[PDB]
Amino acid sequence: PLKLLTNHYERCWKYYCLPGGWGNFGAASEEELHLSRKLFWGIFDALSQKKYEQELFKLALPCLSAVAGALPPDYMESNYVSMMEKQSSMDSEGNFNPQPVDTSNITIPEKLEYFINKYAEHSHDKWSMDKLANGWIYGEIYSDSSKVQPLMKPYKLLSEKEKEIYRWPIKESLKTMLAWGWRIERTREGDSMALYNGYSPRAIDMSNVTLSRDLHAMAEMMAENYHNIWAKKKKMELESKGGGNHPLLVPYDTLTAKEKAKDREKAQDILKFLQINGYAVSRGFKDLELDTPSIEKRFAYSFLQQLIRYVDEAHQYILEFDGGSRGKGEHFPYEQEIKFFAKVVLPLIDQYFKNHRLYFLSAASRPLCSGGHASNKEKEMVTSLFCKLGVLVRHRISLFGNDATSIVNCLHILGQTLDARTVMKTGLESVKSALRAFLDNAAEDLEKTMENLKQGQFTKGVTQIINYTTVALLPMLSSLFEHIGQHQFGEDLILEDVQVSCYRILTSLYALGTSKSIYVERQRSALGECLAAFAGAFPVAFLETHLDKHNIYSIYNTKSSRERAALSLPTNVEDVCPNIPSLEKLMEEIVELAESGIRYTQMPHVMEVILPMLCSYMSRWWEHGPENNPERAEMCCTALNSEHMNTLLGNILKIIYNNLGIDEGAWMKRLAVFSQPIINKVKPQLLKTHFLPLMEKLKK
Amino acid sequence: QLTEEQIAEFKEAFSLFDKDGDGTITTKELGTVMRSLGQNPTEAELQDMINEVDADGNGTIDFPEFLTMMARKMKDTDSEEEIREAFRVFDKDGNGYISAAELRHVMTNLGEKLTDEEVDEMIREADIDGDGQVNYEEFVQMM
Ligand SMILES: [Ca+2]
Ligand SMILES: [Ca+2]
Ligand SMILES: [Ca+2]
Ligand SMILES: [Ca+2]
Repeated sequence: PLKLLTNHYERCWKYYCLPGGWGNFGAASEEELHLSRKLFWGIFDALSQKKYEQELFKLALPCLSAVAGALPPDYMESNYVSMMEKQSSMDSEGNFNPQPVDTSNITIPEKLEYFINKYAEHSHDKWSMDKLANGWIYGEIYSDSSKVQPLMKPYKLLSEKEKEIYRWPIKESLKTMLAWGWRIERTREGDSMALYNGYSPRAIDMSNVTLSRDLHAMAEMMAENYHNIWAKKKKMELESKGGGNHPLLVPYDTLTAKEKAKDREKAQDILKFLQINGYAVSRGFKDLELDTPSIEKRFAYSFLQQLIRYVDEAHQYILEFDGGSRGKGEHFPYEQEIKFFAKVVLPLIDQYFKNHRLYFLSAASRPLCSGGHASNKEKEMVTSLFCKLGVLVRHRISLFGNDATSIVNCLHILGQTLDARTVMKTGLESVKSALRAFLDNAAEDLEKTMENLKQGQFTKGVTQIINYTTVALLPMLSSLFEHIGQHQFGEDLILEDVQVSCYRILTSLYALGTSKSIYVERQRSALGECLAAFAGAFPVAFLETHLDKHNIYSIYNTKSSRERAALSLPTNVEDVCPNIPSLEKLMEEIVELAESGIRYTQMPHVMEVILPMLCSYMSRWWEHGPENNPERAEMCCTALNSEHMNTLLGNILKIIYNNLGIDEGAWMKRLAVFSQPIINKVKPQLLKTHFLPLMEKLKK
Repeated sequence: QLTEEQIAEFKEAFSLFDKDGDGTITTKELGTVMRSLGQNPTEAELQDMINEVDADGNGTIDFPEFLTMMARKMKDTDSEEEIREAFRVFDKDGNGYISAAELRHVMTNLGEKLTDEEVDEMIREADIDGDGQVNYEEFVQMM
């Protein structure tokens, strides 16, 4: 069943997630959605409190991921529940307990007696027509040989006990649905009609009557009840007989159409006769209220609290393991919980946030206008989970069974899924402070890595944590900057004291890019791409301050003079970002690299890093410069011209022509890969008449 | 004696011939692989093949029986040599780094019909280093 559920929920995911679903097939009836939610939660809890079996845990995780993907993250948890669920019917012993509903306590109201009598007359009439069609004729004595029956008299001349035989099924059929609560009323139409008021019986050819579609469902349930009743007293006959299992004892669902035919027919005939009398039947329950605005009932909400506190005791268990590391016994009952964590929680996070990338980013902003609204406090707790995962992965590489790569993967895609709604309008102060304590702690962690690498260059714990830093932390923060840049959330997400932390991280990365070692060689890509992010598409103007004093967003201008002089705020841009060279310096450096063209053997990291930088701040401001809007000039953070990209791109592809001669490059392919976005943003018909060398140098 | 990773490598190889996943390779199940590789084995030959390896005599090879014959073959370092050999024949460019440009030739070489733009999109995660060109280092991690 695990594999069956996985395959079904992977193949038919659109049927559940998309409001339209499959065009031909349709969409769920919300009952399938309730069943899927119950299955997901049951499997998740059972796996949580289940002992680790490798095969079972490797088959259960795909099922959970598929069910989570199929379930809409904005799913509506109905307060309405099901009618007396038949869980005990499919019990382990016997496989079928046919318990019916009890109707002894309930009593039928009096006004229904006219309906009861009329339907009894109708049943007697069809009875007579059937067997004077078979050939039975009224006689005074009951003889089987001559097929004559004294009971062939009209309903009025029938004896009282003869009327009761029709009445009994009628009143039980009414009481089973009255005790179920279904409201039966009768209109002013029937009331007017009731006021209006050998026999030849002529019953209504009721076959032409048809029911409403809800009425078909109601007839189905009441037929299932009738079959449960029959199976119940049949089963009692079976234990009285001590065997002889009836082939039709199988449940209603297992029954076939031919077997269901008579029971259904009884359902339709009784309901259609009720309609033809004009009695109005309806559902037994009043809809009380639907609490749509409530985030509590959100599936993503429930999933996130589950994930949130699971990571919570995971982190405090890791604290307990750190405290017991002073001891001798590392074996604990929590091995089950940590394998559960590393094998389910992280992969489930990854698959869920891959499948629902759009949901948590845009709360029905414009993609998928049908829905996809992610709640705002759901957004802030997504950010809180981001922070807490970042803190948990801090200094636990040995405890992780080489799954730290998976943790970094989940963490960076979650960073991509991060969105800034909460920070713009409303965000919990504790969550804000916690996650940006995460940011600054990453800052001084990278710092203490640089000082310990400068104190002792030899490369244990400090070495593995330096590898952790250069593998996770810098690519992580760079992907953070990437998604903020692509979403244009920078200039308003990174307003206050965050820009101080960003100058700190910036200076740290800058000393990293000026320093060289084997770890720096390993992190060449991370350094290049983060500094990239920085220096042609990045939110702040860290190079050009000369026009930043006029920027309204500018840090010093946003926070006046009082607190700036008071706090650890260095009172000058060059003071807060000292080791950073200016634009004049960092672009005369680019031009001198151009006419120089150093061999890759002497000064490699410069031409391996220096171009993508220019690629992700420089064109933040190629769109943002005056070349796009003559108004709002001198309000801009910096001034940067399409001719400036023309010069710098001429520079870069000329030094690429110089590049192709030095061992043909995996890293000049670094710059090429990161430059297709740059040159694609570049206005193409500049690229024509300037691309002439690149095709002969490229087919070389 | 065999490395646990080499056990896992023999796991996936064992399941490669065991499509139905029951842990037993029947003569016909083995025969499908041989015909897929172009060779036409007689039914009698296939029985002779499995019988030599089937110590139990059930007629279908189990994994413990599969390991014993694995040990009987001196495949001590041939696995990565084949992986290295795959890397060089895959790099028809001969640069020591396989480029997405040659990826369009090799997709036709195997016969796979996976679309090329997705192949480049997968090669952006296959290249965790990112080179835009797969080396032996990025080859082994992929394998
Ligand atoms: Ca098999
Ligand atoms: Ca065998
Ligand atoms: Ca090559
Ligand atoms: Ca690579």
